[PDB]
Amino acid sequence: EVSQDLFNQFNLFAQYSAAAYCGKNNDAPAGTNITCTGNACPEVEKADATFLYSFEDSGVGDVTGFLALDNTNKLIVLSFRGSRSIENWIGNLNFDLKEINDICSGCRGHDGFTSSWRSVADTLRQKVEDAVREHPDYRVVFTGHSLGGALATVAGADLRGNGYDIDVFSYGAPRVGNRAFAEFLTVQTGGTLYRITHTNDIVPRLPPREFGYSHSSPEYWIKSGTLVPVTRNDIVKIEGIDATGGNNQPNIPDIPAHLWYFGLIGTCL
Amino acid sequence: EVSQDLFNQFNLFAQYSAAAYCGKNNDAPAGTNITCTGNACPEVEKADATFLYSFEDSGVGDVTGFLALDNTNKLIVLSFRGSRSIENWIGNLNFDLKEINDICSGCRGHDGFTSSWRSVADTLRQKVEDAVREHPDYRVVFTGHSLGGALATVAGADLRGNGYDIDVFSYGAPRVGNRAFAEFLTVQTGGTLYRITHTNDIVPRLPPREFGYSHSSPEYWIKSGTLVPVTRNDIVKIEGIDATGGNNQPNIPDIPAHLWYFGLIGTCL
Ligand SMILES: *[C@@H]1O[C@H](CO)[C@@H](O)[C@H](O)[C@H]1NC(C)=O
Ligand SMILES: *[C@@H]1O[C@H](CO)[C@@H](O)[C@H](O)[C@H]1NC(C)=O
Ligand SMILES: CCCCCCCCCCCC(=O)O
Ligand SMILES: CCCCCCCCCCCC(=O)O
Ligand SMILES: O=Cc1ccc([N+](=O)[O-])cc1
Repeated sequence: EVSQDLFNQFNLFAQYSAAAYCGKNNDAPAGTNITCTGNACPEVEKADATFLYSFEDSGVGDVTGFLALDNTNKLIVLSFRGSRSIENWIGNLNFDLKEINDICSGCRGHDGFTSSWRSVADTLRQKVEDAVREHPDYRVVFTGHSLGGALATVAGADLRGNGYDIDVFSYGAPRVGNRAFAEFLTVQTGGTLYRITHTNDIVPRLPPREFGYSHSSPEYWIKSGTLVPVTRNDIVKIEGIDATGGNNQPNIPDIPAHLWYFGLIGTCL
Repeated sequence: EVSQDLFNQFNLFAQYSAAAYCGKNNDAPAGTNITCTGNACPEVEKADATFLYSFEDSGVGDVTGFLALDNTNKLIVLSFRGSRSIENWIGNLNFDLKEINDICSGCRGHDGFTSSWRSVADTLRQKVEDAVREHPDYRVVFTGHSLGGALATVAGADLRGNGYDIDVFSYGAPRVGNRAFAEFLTVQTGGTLYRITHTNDIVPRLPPREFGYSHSSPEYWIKSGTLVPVTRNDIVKIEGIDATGGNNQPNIPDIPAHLWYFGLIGTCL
Protein backbone atom coordinates (compact mmCIF):
# COMPACT_ATOMS: atom_id res chain seq x y z
CA GLU A 1 0.00 0.00 0.00
CA VAL A 2 2.99 2.48 0.03
CA SER A 3 6.26 2.38 -1.99
CA GLN A 4 9.37 0.86 -0.38
CA ASP A 5 11.14 4.18 -0.86
CA LEU A 6 8.48 5.98 1.12
CA PHE A 7 8.27 3.29 3.74
CA ASN A 8 12.08 3.76 4.17
CA GLN A 9 11.82 7.48 4.59
CA PHE A 10 8.93 7.06 7.01
CA ASN A 11 11.02 4.68 9.14
CA LEU A 12 14.06 6.94 9.14
CA PHE A 13 12.33 9.97 10.36
CA ALA A 14 10.30 8.03 12.91
CA GLN A 15 13.79 7.24 14.32
CA TYR A 16 15.00 10.84 14.12
CA SER A 17 11.76 11.76 15.79
CA ALA A 18 12.42 9.07 18.51
CA ALA A 19 16.00 10.40 18.99
CA ALA A 20 14.53 13.75 20.18
CA TYR A 21 13.47 11.88 23.32
CA CYS A 22 16.21 9.18 23.73
CA GLY A 23 19.93 8.92 23.22
CA LYS A 24 21.74 11.21 25.64
CA ASN A 25 22.81 14.69 24.47
CA ASN A 26 21.57 17.23 27.04
CA ASP A 27 24.46 19.56 26.14
CA ALA A 28 26.19 17.20 23.62
CA PRO A 29 28.53 19.60 21.84
CA ALA A 30 27.78 20.21 18.17
CA GLY A 31 29.38 17.71 15.80
CA THR A 32 29.13 14.71 18.07
CA ASN A 33 27.54 11.50 16.75
CA ILE A 34 23.84 10.95 17.11
CA THR A 35 23.15 7.91 19.26
CA CYS A 36 20.21 6.68 21.26
CA THR A 37 19.57 4.37 24.21
CA GLY A 38 17.38 1.36 23.92
CA ASN A 39 17.88 0.77 20.20
CA ALA A 40 15.47 3.64 19.49
CA CYS A 41 17.29 4.95 16.37
CA PRO A 42 19.54 2.44 14.73
CA GLU A 43 19.09 3.70 11.20
CA VAL A 44 20.20 7.11 12.36
CA GLU A 45 23.24 5.62 14.23
CA LYS A 46 24.12 3.77 11.04
CA ALA A 47 24.38 7.07 9.05
CA ASP A 48 27.22 9.53 9.38
CA ALA A 49 25.00 11.72 11.51
CA THR A 50 25.93 14.49 13.80
CA PHE A 51 24.40 17.24 15.84
CA LEU A 52 24.54 20.85 14.61
CA TYR A 53 22.57 22.45 17.40
CA SER A 54 20.61 21.12 20.39
CA PHE A 55 17.84 23.09 22.07
CA GLU A 56 15.96 22.55 25.36
CA ASP A 57 12.94 24.21 27.01
CA SER A 58 13.60 26.96 24.44
CA GLY A 59 11.29 29.98 24.38
CA VAL A 60 7.74 30.33 25.65
CA GLY A 61 6.66 26.72 24.84
CA ASP A 62 9.70 24.97 26.33
CA VAL A 63 10.53 23.58 22.91
CA THR A 64 13.21 20.85 22.77
CA GLY A 65 14.89 18.96 19.96
CA PHE A 66 17.85 19.17 17.57
CA LEU A 67 19.25 19.85 14.12
CA ALA A 68 21.47 17.25 12.59
CA LEU A 69 23.63 16.77 9.61
CA ASP A 70 23.38 13.48 7.77
CA ASN A 71 26.12 12.93 5.22
CA THR A 72 25.03 9.50 4.33
CA ASN A 73 21.46 10.36 3.39
CA LYS A 74 22.30 13.99 2.56
CA LEU A 75 19.86 15.60 4.91
CA ILE A 76 19.54 18.51 7.23
CA VAL A 77 17.06 17.39 9.89
CA LEU A 78 15.20 19.50 12.41
CA SER A 79 13.60 17.19 14.92
CA PHE A 80 11.18 18.32 17.57
CA ARG A 81 10.59 16.33 20.81
CA GLY A 82 7.08 15.87 21.93
CA SER A 83 6.13 16.14 25.56
CA ARG A 84 8.02 14.49 28.38
CA SER A 85 4.71 13.20 29.81
CA ILE A 86 2.18 12.67 27.11
CA GLU A 87 -0.73 11.48 29.14
CA ASN A 88 -0.49 14.68 31.15
CA TRP A 89 0.02 16.87 28.02
CA ILE A 90 -3.02 15.14 26.62
CA GLY A 91 -5.10 16.04 29.66
CA ASN A 92 -3.88 19.63 29.92
CA LEU A 93 -4.52 20.22 26.20
CA ASN A 94 -6.49 23.39 25.49
CA PHE A 95 -8.49 23.70 22.24
CA ASP A 96 -8.23 27.47 21.54
CA LEU A 97 -7.65 28.66 17.99
CA LYS A 98 -5.87 31.94 17.18
CA GLU A 99 -5.66 33.83 13.85
CA ILE A 100 -2.52 33.13 11.77
CA ASN A 101 -2.65 35.40 8.70
CA ASP A 102 1.16 35.64 8.77
CA ILE A 103 0.94 32.16 7.15
CA CYS A 104 -2.45 32.20 5.37
CA SER A 105 -5.72 33.96 4.92
CA GLY A 106 -8.71 32.94 7.00
CA CYS A 107 -6.34 30.52 8.77
CA ARG A 108 -6.55 29.87 12.45
CA GLY A 109 -4.14 27.56 14.28
CA HIS A 110 -3.82 26.12 17.73
CA ASP A 111 -2.76 28.78 20.06
CA GLY A 112 -0.07 26.89 22.04
CA PHE A 113 1.65 25.19 19.04
CA THR A 114 1.61 28.44 17.01
CA SER A 115 2.99 30.57 19.84
CA SER A 116 5.50 27.96 20.82
CA TRP A 117 6.82 27.84 17.32
CA ARG A 118 6.67 31.66 16.81
CA SER A 119 8.85 32.09 19.92
CA VAL A 120 11.75 30.00 18.60
CA ALA A 121 11.20 30.72 14.96
CA ASP A 122 13.91 33.32 14.44
CA THR A 123 16.76 31.40 16.05
CA LEU A 124 15.90 28.08 14.40
CA ARG A 125 15.29 29.50 10.86
CA GLN A 126 18.75 31.01 11.08
CA LYS A 127 20.25 27.64 11.99
CA VAL A 128 18.58 25.83 9.14
CA GLU A 129 19.59 28.65 6.66
CA ASP A 130 23.24 28.23 7.73
CA ALA A 131 23.22 24.53 6.98
CA VAL A 132 21.36 25.03 3.76
CA ARG A 133 24.30 27.25 2.85
CA GLU A 134 27.01 24.83 3.73
CA HIS A 135 25.19 21.94 2.03
CA PRO A 136 23.00 23.32 -0.78
CA ASP A 137 22.28 19.97 -2.27
CA TYR A 138 21.13 18.39 1.05
CA ARG A 139 17.39 17.85 1.65
CA VAL A 140 15.83 19.90 4.49
CA VAL A 141 13.47 17.83 6.59
CA PHE A 142 11.48 18.80 9.66
CA THR A 143 10.05 15.93 11.75
CA GLY A 144 8.51 15.14 15.05
CA HIS A 145 6.33 12.89 17.12
CA SER A 146 3.22 14.09 19.01
CA LEU A 147 3.55 17.79 20.01
CA GLY A 148 6.82 17.54 18.07
CA GLY A 149 4.89 16.68 15.00
CA ALA A 150 2.56 19.69 15.48
CA LEU A 151 5.54 21.94 15.77
CA ALA A 152 7.35 20.58 12.82
CA THR A 153 4.20 20.96 10.73
CA VAL A 154 3.77 24.60 11.89
CA ALA A 155 7.48 25.33 11.36
CA GLY A 156 7.29 23.90 7.87
CA ALA A 157 4.22 25.85 6.88
CA ASP A 158 6.05 28.91 8.27
CA LEU A 159 9.53 28.59 6.64
CA ARG A 160 8.76 27.20 3.26
CA GLY A 161 8.85 29.57 0.26
CA ASN A 162 12.35 30.92 1.10
CA GLY A 163 14.12 29.11 -1.77
CA TYR A 164 14.72 25.63 -0.24
CA ASP A 165 12.13 22.97 -0.07
CA ILE A 166 11.24 21.66 3.44
CA ASP A 167 9.71 18.28 3.76
CA VAL A 168 7.76 17.48 6.96
CA PHE A 169 7.38 14.05 8.48
CA SER A 170 5.03 14.06 11.41
CA TYR A 171 4.18 11.15 13.68
CA GLY A 172 1.01 10.94 15.68
CA ALA A 173 0.58 14.75 15.26
CA PRO A 174 -2.52 16.36 16.62
CA ARG A 175 -4.74 18.73 14.46
CA VAL A 176 -3.03 22.11 14.19
CA GLY A 177 -5.83 24.41 12.98
CA ASN A 178 -9.01 25.21 11.09
CA ARG A 179 -10.24 24.03 7.75
CA ALA A 180 -8.59 26.85 5.90
CA PHE A 181 -5.26 25.77 7.47
CA ALA A 182 -5.81 22.12 6.61
CA GLU A 183 -6.27 23.33 3.02
CA PHE A 184 -3.22 25.48 3.09
CA LEU A 185 -1.20 22.48 4.32
CA THR A 186 -2.82 20.17 1.72
CA VAL A 187 -1.67 22.34 -1.23
CA GLN A 188 1.21 24.41 -0.13
CA THR A 189 4.23 24.20 -2.45
CA GLY A 190 7.90 24.27 -1.54
CA GLY A 191 7.90 20.73 0.02
CA THR A 192 5.72 17.87 1.04
CA LEU A 193 4.06 17.04 4.36
CA TYR A 194 3.87 13.45 5.30
CA ARG A 195 1.33 13.11 8.10
CA ILE A 196 1.56 9.63 9.49
CA THR A 197 -0.84 8.09 11.92
CA HIS A 198 -1.23 4.77 13.70
CA THR A 199 -4.35 2.61 14.23
CA ASN A 200 -6.62 4.35 16.81
CA ASP A 201 -3.93 6.54 18.23
CA ILE A 202 -5.74 9.27 20.25
CA VAL A 203 -3.56 12.29 19.52
CA PRO A 204 -4.36 12.82 15.78
CA ARG A 205 -7.97 12.80 16.93
CA LEU A 206 -7.33 15.97 19.01
CA PRO A 207 -8.26 18.80 19.23
CA PRO A 208 -11.68 17.62 18.18
CA ARG A 209 -13.22 18.64 14.82
CA GLU A 210 -16.05 19.87 17.11
CA PHE A 211 -13.71 22.63 18.29
CA GLY A 212 -13.09 23.95 14.75
CA TYR A 213 -10.14 21.72 13.82
CA SER A 214 -9.45 20.03 10.58
CA HIS A 215 -6.70 17.75 9.18
CA SER A 216 -4.71 18.33 6.06
CA SER A 217 -4.69 15.74 3.38
CA PRO A 218 -3.29 13.20 2.85
CA GLU A 219 -2.86 10.88 5.80
CA TYR A 220 -0.50 7.90 5.87
CA TRP A 221 -2.23 5.45 8.13
CA ILE A 222 -0.34 2.58 9.79
CA LYS A 223 -2.83 -0.28 10.33
CA SER A 224 -0.43 -2.82 11.96
CA GLY A 225 -0.87 -3.06 15.77
CA THR A 226 0.98 -1.74 18.74
CA LEU A 227 4.29 -3.58 19.13
CA VAL A 228 3.87 -5.02 15.67
CA PRO A 229 6.48 -4.33 13.03
CA VAL A 230 5.40 -2.22 10.12
CA THR A 231 5.88 -3.16 6.49
CA ARG A 232 5.10 -0.99 3.39
CA ASN A 233 1.90 -3.15 3.08
CA ASP A 234 0.52 -1.95 6.43
CA ILE A 235 0.44 1.73 5.45
CA VAL A 236 -2.59 3.18 3.57
CA LYS A 237 -2.67 6.65 1.92
CA ILE A 238 -6.04 8.13 2.85
CA GLU A 239 -7.13 11.07 0.62
CA GLY A 240 -9.32 14.02 1.63
CA ILE A 241 -9.46 16.72 4.27
CA ASP A 242 -10.91 15.08 7.41
CA ALA A 243 -11.12 11.76 5.64
CA THR A 244 -12.57 9.05 7.85
CA GLY A 245 -11.58 5.34 7.55
CA GLY A 246 -7.98 5.91 8.48
CA ASN A 247 -7.35 7.07 11.95
CA ASN A 248 -10.39 9.34 12.01
CA GLN A 249 -12.93 6.67 12.96
CA PRO A 250 -15.71 6.82 15.63
CA ASN A 251 -14.31 3.81 17.60
CA ILE A 252 -12.57 4.13 20.98
CA PRO A 253 -9.09 5.47 20.79
CA ASP A 254 -5.94 4.43 22.68
CA ILE A 255 -2.75 5.91 24.15
CA PRO A 256 -0.28 3.04 23.66
CA ALA A 257 -0.94 3.16 19.95
CA HIS A 258 0.59 6.67 20.06
CA LEU A 259 3.89 5.29 21.34
CA TRP A 260 4.38 2.79 18.43
CA TYR A 261 5.43 4.28 15.14
CA PHE A 262 7.67 1.70 13.36
CA GLY A 263 9.13 1.12 16.74
CA LEU A 264 8.97 2.64 20.17
CA ILE A 265 8.61 6.40 20.21
CA GLY A 266 7.79 9.04 22.74
CA THR A 267 9.29 6.95 25.55
CA CYS A 268 12.73 5.41 26.11
CA LEU A 269 13.35 1.86 27.48
CA GLU B 1 17.75 -23.20 18.21
CA VAL B 2 14.36 -24.28 19.64
CA SER B 3 11.21 -26.01 18.35
CA GLN B 4 8.05 -24.17 17.17
CA ASP B 5 6.12 -25.68 20.07
CA LEU B 6 8.72 -24.59 22.66
CA PHE B 7 8.97 -21.15 21.07
CA ASN B 8 5.18 -20.88 21.41
CA GLN B 9 5.44 -21.74 24.97
CA PHE B 10 8.17 -19.20 25.53
CA ASN B 11 6.13 -16.47 23.92
CA LEU B 12 3.05 -17.41 25.90
CA PHE B 13 4.62 -17.33 29.29
CA ALA B 14 6.55 -14.18 28.46
CA GLN B 15 3.02 -12.79 28.05
CA TYR B 16 1.64 -14.25 31.21
CA SER B 17 4.68 -12.70 32.88
CA ALA B 18 4.04 -9.31 31.18
CA ALA B 19 0.38 -9.44 32.25
CA ALA B 20 1.39 -9.31 35.93
CA TYR B 21 2.47 -5.68 35.38
CA CYS B 22 -0.07 -4.58 32.70
CA GLY B 23 -3.18 -6.51 33.67
CA LYS B 24 -6.18 -4.22 34.03
CA ASN B 25 -6.55 -6.46 36.98
CA ASN B 26 -6.48 -6.86 40.77
CA ASP B 27 -9.46 -5.80 42.80
CA ALA B 28 -10.81 -7.76 39.88
CA PRO B 29 -12.90 -10.71 40.92
CA ALA B 30 -12.02 -14.30 40.32
CA GLY B 31 -13.47 -15.52 37.02
CA THR B 32 -12.76 -12.36 35.09
CA ASN B 33 -11.26 -12.51 31.61
CA ILE B 34 -7.50 -11.82 31.76
CA THR B 35 -6.55 -8.82 29.59
CA CYS B 36 -3.69 -6.30 29.32
CA THR B 37 -3.19 -2.76 28.12
CA GLY B 38 -0.92 -1.94 25.20
CA ASN B 39 -1.08 -5.27 23.35
CA ALA B 40 1.07 -6.69 26.18
CA CYS B 41 -0.61 -10.20 26.22
CA PRO B 42 -2.58 -10.98 23.15
CA GLU B 43 -1.87 -14.71 23.28
CA VAL B 44 -3.34 -14.74 26.82
CA GLU B 45 -6.40 -12.79 25.64
CA LYS B 46 -7.00 -15.28 22.86
CA ALA B 47 -7.02 -18.10 25.42
CA ASP B 48 -10.07 -18.75 27.61
CA ALA B 49 -8.03 -17.46 30.55
CA THR B 50 -9.42 -16.15 33.82
CA PHE B 51 -8.12 -15.11 37.18
CA LEU B 52 -8.29 -17.71 39.96
CA TYR B 53 -6.77 -15.54 42.66
CA SER B 54 -5.12 -12.05 42.58
CA PHE B 55 -2.59 -10.87 45.13
CA GLU B 56 -1.08 -7.43 45.67
CA ASP B 57 1.68 -6.39 48.10
CA SER B 58 1.25 -9.64 49.97
CA GLY B 59 3.24 -10.61 53.01
CA VAL B 60 6.75 -9.53 53.93
CA GLY B 61 8.22 -8.59 50.48
CA ASP B 62 5.03 -6.96 49.08
CA VAL B 63 4.44 -9.83 46.62
CA THR B 64 2.26 -9.14 43.57
CA GLY B 65 0.89 -11.51 40.96
CA PHE B 66 -1.97 -13.71 39.87
CA LEU B 67 -3.09 -17.34 39.65
CA ALA B 68 -4.79 -18.14 36.35
CA LEU B 69 -6.82 -20.80 34.79
CA ASP B 70 -6.52 -21.39 31.08
CA ASN B 71 -9.01 -23.82 29.49
CA THR B 72 -7.61 -23.45 26.00
CA ASN B 73 -4.02 -24.43 26.76
CA LYS B 74 -5.01 -26.55 29.87
CA LEU B 75 -2.94 -24.60 32.32
CA ILE B 76 -2.91 -23.41 35.85
CA VAL B 77 -0.47 -20.48 35.79
CA LEU B 78 0.91 -18.61 38.76
CA SER B 79 2.49 -15.47 37.47
CA PHE B 80 4.60 -13.23 39.69
CA ARG B 81 5.12 -9.57 38.99
CA GLY B 82 8.59 -7.99 39.10
CA SER B 83 9.26 -4.62 40.62
CA ARG B 84 7.28 -1.49 39.75
CA SER B 85 10.59 0.35 39.21
CA ILE B 86 13.24 -2.04 38.07
CA GLU B 87 15.96 0.58 38.13
CA ASN B 88 15.61 1.38 41.90
CA TRP B 89 15.02 -2.28 42.65
CA ILE B 90 18.42 -3.10 40.98
CA GLY B 91 20.09 -0.25 42.84
CA ASN B 92 18.90 -1.37 46.27
CA LEU B 93 19.45 -5.03 45.60
CA ASN B 94 21.09 -6.55 48.69
CA PHE B 95 23.31 -9.65 48.12
CA ASP B 96 22.82 -11.60 51.39
CA LEU B 97 22.39 -15.41 51.36
CA LYS B 98 20.21 -17.25 53.94
CA GLU B 99 20.11 -21.06 54.38
CA ILE B 100 17.19 -23.04 52.89
CA ASN B 101 17.71 -26.74 53.76
CA ASP B 102 13.92 -26.79 53.78
CA ILE B 103 14.25 -26.84 49.94
CA CYS B 104 17.50 -28.75 49.62
CA SER B 105 20.28 -29.41 52.13
CA GLY B 106 23.35 -27.23 51.72
CA CYS B 107 21.19 -24.64 49.96
CA ARG B 108 21.43 -20.96 50.41
CA GLY B 109 19.15 -18.51 48.61
CA HIS B 110 18.92 -14.84 48.20
CA ASP B 111 17.48 -13.68 51.47
CA GLY B 112 14.80 -11.17 50.36
CA PHE B 113 13.49 -13.51 47.58
CA THR B 114 13.27 -16.56 49.88
CA SER B 115 11.61 -14.57 52.66
CA SER B 116 9.07 -12.77 50.41
CA TRP B 117 8.10 -16.22 49.01
CA ARG B 118 8.28 -17.95 52.38
CA SER B 119 5.89 -15.35 53.71
CA VAL B 120 3.17 -16.04 51.10
CA ALA B 121 3.91 -19.73 50.34
CA ASP B 122 1.17 -21.27 52.57
CA THR B 123 -1.58 -19.13 51.02
CA LEU B 124 -0.43 -19.59 47.42
CA ARG B 125 0.24 -23.38 47.81
CA GLN B 126 -3.38 -23.80 48.99
CA LYS B 127 -4.52 -21.74 46.05
CA VAL B 128 -2.51 -23.88 43.59
CA GLU B 129 -3.43 -27.11 45.36
CA ASP B 130 -7.07 -26.15 45.13
CA ALA B 131 -6.78 -25.55 41.37
CA VAL B 132 -4.89 -28.77 40.79
CA ARG B 133 -7.72 -30.54 42.57
CA GLU B 134 -10.35 -28.95 40.38
CA HIS B 135 -8.31 -29.65 37.21
CA PRO B 136 -6.03 -32.60 37.82
CA ASP B 137 -5.28 -32.95 34.15
CA TYR B 138 -4.08 -29.27 33.68
CA ARG B 139 -0.34 -28.41 33.69
CA VAL B 140 0.98 -26.26 36.55
CA VAL B 141 3.20 -23.42 35.40
CA PHE B 142 4.79 -20.73 37.45
CA THR B 143 6.34 -17.81 35.62
CA GLY B 144 7.75 -14.41 36.08
CA HIS B 145 9.94 -11.71 34.70
CA SER B 146 12.75 -10.12 36.73
CA LEU B 147 12.10 -10.34 40.52
CA GLY B 148 8.85 -12.10 39.54
CA GLY B 149 11.05 -14.59 37.72
CA ALA B 150 13.02 -15.11 40.95
CA LEU B 151 9.92 -15.76 43.00
CA ALA B 152 8.56 -18.29 40.40
CA THR B 153 11.90 -20.08 40.47
CA VAL B 154 11.91 -20.24 44.32
CA ALA B 155 8.21 -21.21 44.66
CA GLY B 156 8.82 -24.01 42.15
CA ALA B 157 11.83 -25.44 43.92
CA ASP B 158 9.86 -25.30 47.19
CA LEU B 159 6.61 -26.76 45.85
CA ARG B 160 7.72 -29.50 43.51
CA GLY B 161 7.46 -33.14 44.42
CA ASN B 162 4.04 -32.89 46.19
CA GLY B 163 2.44 -34.98 43.43
CA TYR B 164 2.13 -32.54 40.48
CA ASP B 165 4.76 -31.33 38.10
CA ILE B 166 5.54 -27.63 38.19
CA ASP B 167 7.10 -26.05 35.16
CA VAL B 168 8.78 -22.68 35.57
CA PHE B 169 9.42 -20.11 32.83
CA SER B 170 11.61 -17.25 33.92
CA TYR B 171 12.48 -14.19 31.97
CA GLY B 172 15.42 -11.97 32.87
CA ALA B 173 15.61 -13.59 36.39
CA PRO B 174 18.43 -12.77 38.79
CA ARG B 175 20.48 -15.47 40.42
CA VAL B 176 18.46 -16.86 43.34
CA GLY B 177 21.19 -18.55 45.38
CA ASN B 178 24.40 -20.56 45.92
CA ARG B 179 25.86 -23.30 43.91
CA ALA B 180 24.03 -26.42 45.24
CA PHE B 181 20.82 -24.50 44.93
CA ALA B 182 21.73 -23.95 41.32
CA GLU B 183 22.59 -27.68 41.07
CA PHE B 184 19.28 -28.74 42.60
CA LEU B 185 17.54 -26.50 40.01
CA THR B 186 19.49 -28.12 37.21
CA VAL B 187 18.50 -31.73 38.05
CA GLN B 188 15.32 -31.63 40.22
CA THR B 189 12.46 -33.59 38.65
CA GLY B 190 8.75 -33.04 39.10
CA GLY B 191 9.03 -30.23 36.50
CA THR B 192 11.28 -28.27 34.20
CA LEU B 193 12.82 -24.84 34.55
CA TYR B 194 13.10 -22.87 31.38
CA ARG B 195 15.38 -20.00 32.32
CA ILE B 196 15.17 -17.44 29.48
CA THR B 197 17.56 -14.55 29.05
CA HIS B 198 18.07 -11.76 26.52
CA THR B 199 21.30 -10.38 25.00
CA ASN B 200 23.09 -8.34 27.69
CA ASP B 201 20.18 -7.99 30.14
CA ILE B 202 21.60 -6.57 33.47
CA VAL B 203 19.29 -8.47 35.82
CA PRO B 204 20.50 -12.09 35.27
CA ARG B 205 24.02 -10.97 35.99
CA LEU B 206 22.97 -10.01 39.53
CA PRO B 207 23.66 -11.00 42.22
CA PRO B 208 27.21 -11.35 40.91
CA ARG B 209 29.02 -14.76 41.17
CA GLU B 210 31.59 -13.11 43.45
CA PHE B 211 29.03 -12.85 46.17
CA GLY B 212 28.50 -16.63 46.14
CA TYR B 213 25.82 -17.02 43.37
CA SER B 214 25.39 -19.47 40.56
CA HIS B 215 22.97 -19.94 37.70
CA SER B 216 21.10 -23.14 37.08
CA SER B 217 21.52 -24.86 33.71
CA PRO B 218 20.36 -24.79 30.94
CA GLU B 219 19.92 -21.27 29.77
CA TYR B 220 17.68 -20.11 26.92
CA TRP B 221 19.39 -17.10 25.43
CA ILE B 222 17.75 -14.65 23.03
CA LYS B 223 20.22 -13.04 20.82
CA SER B 224 17.92 -10.86 18.71
CA GLY B 225 18.06 -7.26 19.64
CA THR B 226 16.01 -5.02 21.76
CA LEU B 227 12.80 -4.18 20.01
CA VAL B 228 13.56 -6.81 17.41
CA PRO B 229 11.13 -9.62 16.97
CA VAL B 230 12.29 -13.02 18.03
CA THR B 231 12.36 -16.10 15.74
CA ARG B 232 13.31 -19.65 16.58
CA ASN B 233 16.81 -19.18 15.23
CA ASP B 234 17.53 -16.37 17.69
CA ILE B 235 17.23 -18.62 20.71
CA VAL B 236 20.32 -20.65 21.77
CA LYS B 237 20.20 -23.33 24.41
CA ILE B 238 23.31 -22.99 26.55
CA GLU B 239 24.35 -25.87 28.87
CA GLY B 240 26.52 -25.80 32.11
CA ILE B 241 26.20 -24.35 35.63
CA ASP B 242 27.34 -20.73 35.27
CA ALA B 243 28.05 -21.25 31.56
CA THR B 244 29.35 -18.08 29.84
CA GLY B 245 28.55 -17.11 26.15
CA GLY B 246 24.76 -16.48 26.64
CA ASN B 247 23.76 -13.61 28.88
CA ASN B 248 26.85 -14.25 31.17
CA GLN B 249 29.55 -12.66 29.01
CA PRO B 250 32.12 -10.03 29.71
CA ASN B 251 30.57 -6.79 28.37
CA ILE B 252 28.58 -3.81 29.56
CA PRO B 253 25.03 -4.82 30.41
CA ASP B 254 21.82 -2.86 29.61
CA ILE B 255 18.52 -2.16 31.27
CA PRO B 256 16.45 -1.87 27.98
CA ALA B 257 17.45 -5.40 27.00
CA HIS B 258 15.82 -6.47 30.31
CA LEU B 259 12.52 -5.08 29.00
CA TRP B 260 12.33 -6.95 25.73
CA TYR B 261 11.50 -10.63 25.91
CA PHE B 262 9.49 -11.52 22.79
CA GLY B 263 7.84 -8.15 23.31
CA LEU B 264 7.61 -5.38 25.86
CA ILE B 265 7.87 -6.68 29.41
CA GLY B 266 8.29 -5.11 32.74
CA THR B 267 6.69 -1.92 31.58
CA CYS B 268 3.30 -0.92 30.16
CA LEU B 269 2.71 1.44 27.26
C1 LIG C 1 31.06 8.98 14.55
O1 LIG C 1 30.66 8.33 13.36
C2 LIG C 1 31.61 8.24 12.32
C3 LIG C 1 31.07 7.65 11.00
O2 LIG C 1 29.65 7.46 10.91
C4 LIG C 1 32.71 7.35 12.88
O3 LIG C 1 33.69 7.23 11.90
C5 LIG C 1 33.27 7.94 14.18
O4 LIG C 1 34.15 7.05 14.79
C6 LIG C 1 32.16 8.17 15.20
N1 LIG C 1 32.65 8.84 16.41
C7 LIG C 1 32.57 8.25 17.61
C8 LIG C 1 33.09 9.04 18.78
O5 LIG C 1 32.10 7.11 17.77
C1 LIG D 1 -14.63 -13.93 28.35
O1 LIG D 1 -14.09 -14.70 27.30
C2 LIG D 1 -14.94 -15.74 26.88
C3 LIG D 1 -14.20 -16.75 25.99
O2 LIG D 1 -12.77 -16.68 26.06
C4 LIG D 1 -16.07 -15.01 26.15
O3 LIG D 1 -16.99 -15.96 25.69
C5 LIG D 1 -16.76 -13.99 27.07
O4 LIG D 1 -17.55 -13.13 26.29
C6 LIG D 1 -15.75 -13.09 27.78
N1 LIG D 1 -16.34 -12.22 28.79
C7 LIG D 1 -16.30 -10.89 28.60
C8 LIG D 1 -16.90 -10.01 29.67
O5 LIG D 1 -15.79 -10.37 27.58
C1 LIG E 1 9.02 20.76 21.19
C2 LIG E 1 9.43 20.28 22.50
C3 LIG E 1 8.25 20.13 23.44
C4 LIG E 1 8.76 19.48 24.74
C5 LIG E 1 7.92 20.03 25.92
C6 LIG E 1 7.66 18.93 26.97
C7 LIG E 1 7.36 19.57 28.31
C8 LIG E 1 7.47 18.44 29.30
C9 LIG E 1 6.05 18.02 29.53
C10 LIG E 1 5.83 17.67 30.97
C11 LIG E 1 4.35 17.95 31.32
C12 LIG E 1 3.43 17.91 30.10
O1 LIG E 1 3.51 18.77 29.10
O2 LIG E 1 2.57 16.95 30.07
C1 LIG F 1 7.75 -2.18 43.90
C2 LIG F 1 9.14 -1.77 43.53
C3 LIG F 1 10.33 -2.51 44.23
C4 LIG F 1 9.87 -3.91 44.64
C5 LIG F 1 11.00 -4.72 45.30
C6 LIG F 1 10.59 -5.43 46.63
C7 LIG F 1 11.33 -6.74 46.86
C8 LIG F 1 12.66 -6.77 46.10
C9 LIG F 1 13.62 -7.90 46.52
C10 LIG F 1 15.03 -7.44 46.93
C11 LIG F 1 15.33 -7.48 48.47
C12 LIG F 1 16.65 -6.81 48.48
O1 LIG F 1 17.70 -7.40 48.21
O2 LIG F 1 16.64 -5.59 48.62
O1 LIG G 1 0.10 -21.90 20.86
C1 LIG G 1 0.88 -22.84 20.94
C2 LIG G 1 1.14 -23.37 22.27
C3 LIG G 1 2.02 -24.46 22.49
C4 LIG G 1 2.25 -24.96 23.81
C5 LIG G 1 1.60 -24.32 24.88
N1 LIG G 1 1.69 -24.75 26.23
O2 LIG G 1 2.20 -25.82 26.50
O3 LIG G 1 1.14 -24.13 27.14
C6 LIG G 1 0.75 -23.24 24.59
C7 LIG G 1 0.56 -22.70 23.33
